[PDB]
Amino acid sequence: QESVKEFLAKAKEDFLKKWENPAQNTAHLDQFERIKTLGTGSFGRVMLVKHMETGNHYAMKILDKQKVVKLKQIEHTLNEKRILQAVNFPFLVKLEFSFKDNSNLYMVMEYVPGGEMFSHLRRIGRFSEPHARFYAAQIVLTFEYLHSLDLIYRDLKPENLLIDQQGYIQVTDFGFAKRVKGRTWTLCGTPEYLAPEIILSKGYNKAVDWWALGVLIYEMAAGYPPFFADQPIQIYEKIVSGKVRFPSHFSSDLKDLLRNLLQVDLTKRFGNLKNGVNDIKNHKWFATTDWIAIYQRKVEAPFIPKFKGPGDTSNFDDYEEEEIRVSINEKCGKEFSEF
Amino acid sequence: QESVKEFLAKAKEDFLKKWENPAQNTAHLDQFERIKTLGTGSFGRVMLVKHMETGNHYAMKILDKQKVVKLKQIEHTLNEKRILQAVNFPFLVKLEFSFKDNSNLYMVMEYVPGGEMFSHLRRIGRFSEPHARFYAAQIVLTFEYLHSLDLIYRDLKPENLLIDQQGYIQVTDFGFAKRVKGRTWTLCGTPEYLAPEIILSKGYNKAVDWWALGVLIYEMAAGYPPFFADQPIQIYEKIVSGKVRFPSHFSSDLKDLLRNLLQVDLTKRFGNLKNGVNDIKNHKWFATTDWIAIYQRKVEAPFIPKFKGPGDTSNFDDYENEKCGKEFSEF
Amino acid sequence: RSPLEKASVVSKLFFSWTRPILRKGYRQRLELSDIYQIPSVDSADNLSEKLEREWDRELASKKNPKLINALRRCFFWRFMFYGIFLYLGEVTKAVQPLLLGRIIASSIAIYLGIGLCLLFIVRTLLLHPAIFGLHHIGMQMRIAMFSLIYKKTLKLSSRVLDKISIGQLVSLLSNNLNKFDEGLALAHFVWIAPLQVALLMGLIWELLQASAFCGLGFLIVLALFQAGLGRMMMKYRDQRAGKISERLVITSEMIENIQSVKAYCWEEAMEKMIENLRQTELKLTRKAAYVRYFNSSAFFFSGFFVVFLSVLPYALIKGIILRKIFTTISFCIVLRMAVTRQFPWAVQTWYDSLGAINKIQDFLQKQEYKTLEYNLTTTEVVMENVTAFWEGTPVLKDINFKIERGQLLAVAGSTGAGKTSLLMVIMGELEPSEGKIKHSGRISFCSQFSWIMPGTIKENIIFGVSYDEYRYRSVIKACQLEEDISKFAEKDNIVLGEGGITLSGGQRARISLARAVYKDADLYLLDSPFGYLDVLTEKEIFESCVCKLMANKTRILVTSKMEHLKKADKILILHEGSSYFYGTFSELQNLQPDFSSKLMTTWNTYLRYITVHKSLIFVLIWCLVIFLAEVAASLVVLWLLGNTSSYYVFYIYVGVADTLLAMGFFRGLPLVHTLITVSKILHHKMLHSVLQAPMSTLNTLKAGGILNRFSKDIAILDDLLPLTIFDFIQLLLIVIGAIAVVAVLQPYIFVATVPVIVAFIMLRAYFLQTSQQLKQLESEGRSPIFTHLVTSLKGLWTLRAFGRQPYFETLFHKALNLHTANWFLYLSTLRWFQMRIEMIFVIFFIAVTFISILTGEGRVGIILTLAMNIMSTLQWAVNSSIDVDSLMRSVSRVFKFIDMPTEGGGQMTVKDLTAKYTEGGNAILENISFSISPGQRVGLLGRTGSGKSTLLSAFLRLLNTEGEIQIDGVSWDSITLQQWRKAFGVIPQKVFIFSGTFRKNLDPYEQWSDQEIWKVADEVGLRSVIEQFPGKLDFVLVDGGCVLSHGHKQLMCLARSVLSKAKILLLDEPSAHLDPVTYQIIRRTLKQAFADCTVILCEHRIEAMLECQQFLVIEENKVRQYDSIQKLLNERSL
Ligand SMILES: Nc1ncnc2c1ncn2[C@@H]1O[C@H](COP(=O)(O)OP(=O)(O)NP(=O)(O)O)[C@@H](O)[C@H]1O
Ligand SMILES: [Mg+2]
Ligand SMILES: [Mg+2]
Repeated sequence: QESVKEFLAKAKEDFLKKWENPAQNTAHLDQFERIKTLGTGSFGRVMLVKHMETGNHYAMKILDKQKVVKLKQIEHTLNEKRILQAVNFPFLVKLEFSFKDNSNLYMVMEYVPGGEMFSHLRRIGRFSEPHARFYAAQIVLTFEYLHSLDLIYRDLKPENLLIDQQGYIQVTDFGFAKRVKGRTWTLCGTPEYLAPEIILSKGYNKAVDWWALGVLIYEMAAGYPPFFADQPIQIYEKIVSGKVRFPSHFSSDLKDLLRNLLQVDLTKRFGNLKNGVNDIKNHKWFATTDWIAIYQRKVEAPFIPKFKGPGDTSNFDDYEEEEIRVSINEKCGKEFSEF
Repeated sequence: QESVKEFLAKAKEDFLKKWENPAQNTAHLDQFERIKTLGTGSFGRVMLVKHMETGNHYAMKILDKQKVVKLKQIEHTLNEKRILQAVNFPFLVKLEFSFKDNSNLYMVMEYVPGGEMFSHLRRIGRFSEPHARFYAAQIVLTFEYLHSLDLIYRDLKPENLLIDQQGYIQVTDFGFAKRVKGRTWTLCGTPEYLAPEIILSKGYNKAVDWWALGVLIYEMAAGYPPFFADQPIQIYEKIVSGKVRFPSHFSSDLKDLLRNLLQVDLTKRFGNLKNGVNDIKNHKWFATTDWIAIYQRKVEAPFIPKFKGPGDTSNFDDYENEKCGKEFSEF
Repeated sequence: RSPLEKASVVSKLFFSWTRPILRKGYRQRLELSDIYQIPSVDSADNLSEKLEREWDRELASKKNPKLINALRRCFFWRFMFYGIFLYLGEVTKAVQPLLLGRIIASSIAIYLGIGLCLLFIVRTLLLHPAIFGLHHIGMQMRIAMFSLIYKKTLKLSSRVLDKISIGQLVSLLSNNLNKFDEGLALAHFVWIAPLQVALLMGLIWELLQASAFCGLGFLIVLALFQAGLGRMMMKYRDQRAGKISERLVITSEMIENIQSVKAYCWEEAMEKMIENLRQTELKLTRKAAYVRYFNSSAFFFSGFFVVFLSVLPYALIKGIILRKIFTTISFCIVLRMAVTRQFPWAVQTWYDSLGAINKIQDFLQKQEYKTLEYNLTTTEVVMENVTAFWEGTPVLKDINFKIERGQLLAVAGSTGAGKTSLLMVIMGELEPSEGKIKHSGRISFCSQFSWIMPGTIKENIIFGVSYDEYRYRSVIKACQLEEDISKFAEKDNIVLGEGGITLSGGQRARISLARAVYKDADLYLLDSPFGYLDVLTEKEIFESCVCKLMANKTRILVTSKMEHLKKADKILILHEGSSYFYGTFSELQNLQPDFSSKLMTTWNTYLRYITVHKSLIFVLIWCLVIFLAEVAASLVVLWLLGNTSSYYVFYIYVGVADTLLAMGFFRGLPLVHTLITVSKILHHKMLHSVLQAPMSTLNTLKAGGILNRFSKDIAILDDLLPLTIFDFIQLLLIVIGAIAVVAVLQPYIFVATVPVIVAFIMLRAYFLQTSQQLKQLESEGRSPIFTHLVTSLKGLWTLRAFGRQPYFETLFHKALNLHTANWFLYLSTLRWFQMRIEMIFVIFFIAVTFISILTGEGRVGIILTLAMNIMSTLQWAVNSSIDVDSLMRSVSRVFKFIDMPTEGGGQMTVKDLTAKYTEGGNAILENISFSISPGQRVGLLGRTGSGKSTLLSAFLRLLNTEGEIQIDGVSWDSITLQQWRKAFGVIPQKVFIFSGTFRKNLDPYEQWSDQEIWKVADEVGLRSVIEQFPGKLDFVLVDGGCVLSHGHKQLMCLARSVLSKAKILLLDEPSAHLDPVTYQIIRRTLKQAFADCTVILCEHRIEAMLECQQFLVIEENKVRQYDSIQKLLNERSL
């Protein structure tokens, strides 16, 4: 405690203040480039660009205005736009500004070419015994810091975390989150990280956050997630079943916390009852987990990226294109007053 | 006691006068034969010869002075020579004469027709229990007589024990033996006879001889060493553990005394606590082992060698500027 | 899915689940597939999940691996739930006699009788379900007990796997195979028995308040004496075990050399030696049986004093009503039955459980093998600074091997001289101590020793894979496996059994190569795959797949063949564990051309058991007459007394049925002595019969059955059968005497008792069939689990290579569940039998009680008290009948084994030779004829290598043979075989040597002089061969005469034959068994001394037999004759 609790209080003292002062229309789409496009995204476009004024390489998100309204995911981005605006934590990459246009919006975030570990682990299969811990510690720290902010992440997928030049992983895509206090029935995303209560369709809580990280860790250790089925219905049935077998090569000491993480009993979820993060902070499998020292990021990376320049997208598998010119009318422009 | 102690006192008294007047260069290699090489032994050469002047067959222990200097064993050789030249006990074959040539040195020993008991034990596998006790009694007698002179043999191997025409064992290979009172830090020899105290690289006293004799008895009855391993490091670790399983044929009276003989505690080792050899003498494994009557060696032997003349090598195997002369100044 | 899941509460209480199962079983023979489906909660995969989760949680929790503290969290709630009802029922049974402390006053007692009857129902209800519940808990725990260690089996470190005793794990598994499961019935008895004593002492002080500990001290002293007798019994058993093992070793030696013994005609000496050795063991066994009988009889005898001493103080002090006397008798009966039986059994159960828990907890904690962290991504693998010990001794001398991704590497040197260890270390089987190895990790290996598990060709090829048509076809066609597959009967789906005998060793190697080829991986760690095939086949396999298909990928084949070594991408030759030279093919071939060139249960059975020894009948008559007289005297005493205080105290003599009907100490010892004597007589008869059996039936049975015929059966007959039979007889006599006493009370008892006994007999008969069928099925099925375990032990390295352990886990769980189904079914059937027997007994007791109530105070009290005790005796009697039924199987086997049929000048002439191994088998001769020359040897030539051992055996008629053999005018019929065969001289390839001193080992008949023996041995070259032995001639031939060499053994056999003075001597395989000097000495001795015999030296090589004068050429179904080599070498060989 001591410095840790006071640091959480210092972060909390400023979090709501910027949550109380949203910005709007910080930039226009006239000072960027079209070098490449790292990926498409759920229902939008994204391009790798270079700052015309400064030169700093940065990303440029995009999505159709009608896409927000038609699928009923309009204000879902409205909350996330503010949520990203104030965040201050070493693990994640910040953003500079955003565009406000009559056809689509744009997000000016960092462009770390380190790419998703999903592809590196598809090329690698399974992470080594300490290799997974090296990332999972940052996952624990992120979970603590975010849960302190009175928000539900609802966002933990291998397609949600990227890598930096120094080797630090970083998350993005705040669309799925909700800064919720109390019970709620909202649910979305992919069932690969489905919780039993989420399938059960009841008032959710911050409990499922640990389950998602545990699913992520177990799948990172073996590549194959414990739940795998042809259709979400069969996958949801396996999730309701709650029976799974850990990897044969998996450590039994790691298996203890694995049983703890996926514990179906929502009341007895690991690190949910009274200790909060201390039970995870005391987990045996994280014996070599220097929380504050990894917070200084002095720990050597288990696998560093082979960077070849700021404009290099070698870790990316994209070279494609996309274009648009101009429109005259936004889809529900009255809905877009805080974006 | 009584007569036996009176004889022990006389032996100890005469040993000092013998040690203070050692002989040197008793003969030259000009009155011997070269009929056959009895063996090599250690790092030397052994050959069977016949006295040209007398006719008595006598062994000759040749060894290179360059080997003594290069193997860093020269003082041990001098101590062995003096001790063999001063020894007086019926249990061992005495040394008759010494040769000192510019190429090598020879030592005159008596002809041993009975050969080494190790080969006989390999031919028969396991000796009978009374057959084991028959040799063990004289072994204990000679060891306690060495204790009556305060010397450490530092050598115990199966092949070093010969057999006489009378059937009594014949002692030889006095190389590692030395008359040092107290504790000595030197360590060498056979790993199978390596005590934990010597293995621990500490000062070693006479107490390890009891463990050596116990290992000798146990292996003579068993045919396999109590401590055995593929590598000497594993053999040293097993000896340091000090645990071994007794054979199925092992008698309770013999195995229980072997437990005291092989006790890891050197202070609690049998033959070192308080009485010297009296506790061993009263042991039931020696219930019929006449220590005093064996001084004449009149007991019916368990087995006699098939001697067919001293010139026959049937018991033996059928095989085939001085370096630092200043060091060898008393040979 | 399971029938027991579709069960009502009342149906569950009645345990009627097996009712249709019993209906089928008593009707028709057992069918293994007909077993009901295993319970859902009984799933091994399900239970082991919770067991493992708890074990891991505990292993992480604290610095003490208290496995018991974890399993308590798994079972203690159910254990206490069962124990609550168990203790309640125990309390009810204990207190029930106190309720009898009211009826003695005699109106109102009718309600008391109805309540006492209902107490039986309540107690049975409390008792019966608890046994099944606790036993289900036991079997459930045992399943996971196997499972945890079975999972750990794929976790152990190999460095300790070579050191961990292979038999230690097997013994650990077998020890708790049945003990630990049944060891739960006594579990709560600790929590109850002290409370039982607490209640009983209060009952006694309520009745007495002044005589309480008086009998308690006697009971404690009896327990002390009983416990003390056990140490002496264990000492006697331990003393007997060693001599029994020695006798078994001698018997096994006789079994191995049975044919040579029949040839030598040493059956009488072998039997005499066996009996003489068994005499001392029989004396020890008789002493042990006497001790055991005294200990068992103490429990029955105690009952008299138990009440007598307790009553004597109070009775002398003041008068007491006989009501309290009967009540105290019952209370003391309960107190003794608990004190003498319950406490020690529970203590033993708990101690054994604790020790087993400690052993299991220690076993699982061993250091585990650490898997390599690989398969991520890599280019060409490379090694650097390889150095490590295979256990000091560096198996690698700083070796380094950069293998290109796609290359074909190879190494040569001495076989297994560390190159195999280097391959294992690269594969991750051995942790390198120096340097750093880097590899892709996905790689297969092919151990030199093939590990073929049972299964069809598709199973052996897949080992957890799908059916790939092109890949399987290529593997078959390329590994020389397509032709061998076509050679199979089904040729595609030949399901291999155990042992792998269906295929040749080269076939096993081809299977190994194909199995390696089945999966694509970064490298193929081949280890001399061509090591069992011809050179042409090896070259074909290389050119087709080994050097064509996989060589495009990275490959590392351990090959010392020069021709392939020239084509290798790189070579690595190591000597003394150190690479002398290595590197590129051309560079290594040019750098050292000189090195390159240089290196390159019937009632008849029971009657036969009775009729074995006449003394048994006399002993039985004496015991029966004694029992009848005692019962009659007791009845007379009761009648006279019922129609000064010593007369009242004498009623206690009737009060305890156990002491009243106790088998007198002057009677019981003769029964056990007769049992031991009959067992000895049976052993002698079996030995004599086995000596005479024909070889044709002998070969039909496997030789290991001959060992099993006495290894355990005779032991069971000696130890188990007498004690069980005597206990059953004594209990039955006591029960029958109690019945007669009760019938003497009133003239109505028998009319109801007889239907109860008849129904009990019918129920026992019905239950027996199903019980035996279930027991046999369960015993038969247990073997497959050990078979799978042994297969895993053999294949451990290849399994670790494959990484497909989940399928093996599936198989192990399936087998375990299959055995568990039968086990649970049998246990449930036994529980139903126990419940039904209890119900019958309760009904009979209730009827008798009602009859008595409708009906004199002492008679009523006697009847009630005898009823109050009979239940435990009846239960023990049912258990003893079941035990006798189980034990009778060994006697039946022995009787079947004994019921066997018995076997039935120098010139000679043979004709009409017919022979075969069995009756009408392969015709070894087709009317063959031959003439024996006088004093001249005949060369056994011609079809040498087609089998001459059959003709040699036919020379002694040791096979199923018939024809004509007219030697010296004597025929094969007139002379007894023991006398006819003596003229022949055997020279077997393997010498039979009796383990013992040379005097006995060379002269089993013992009909010669020692001086003549020494003179002949000098003439036979044995005096010097014996001079190196212990002593002179007393040297015992330990380990089958292990000191003697093969040539020395041949010389000994020749000397023994010369001592026998046989007129013939057929030699066989001289140069094959003899070394150079041994063959020379043998030839000199034979040509010198045995020059005067018509020998037959059989040799596969014609050159060895070329010295012979006569020549008998062999051919398929026609043994021709060739008097001279002038035609023999030109026609028979050419
Ligand atoms: N900070 C970043 N720097 C560079 N590329 C990025 C960054 N965040 C995302 N990307 C890339 O943009 C691609 C797709 O855009 P993305 O942000 O994931 O849209 P999305 O709809 O939210 N994805 P998802 O919700 O998981 O289906 C990803 O594959 C990333 O490679
Ligand atoms: Mg997306
Ligand atoms: Mg995304």
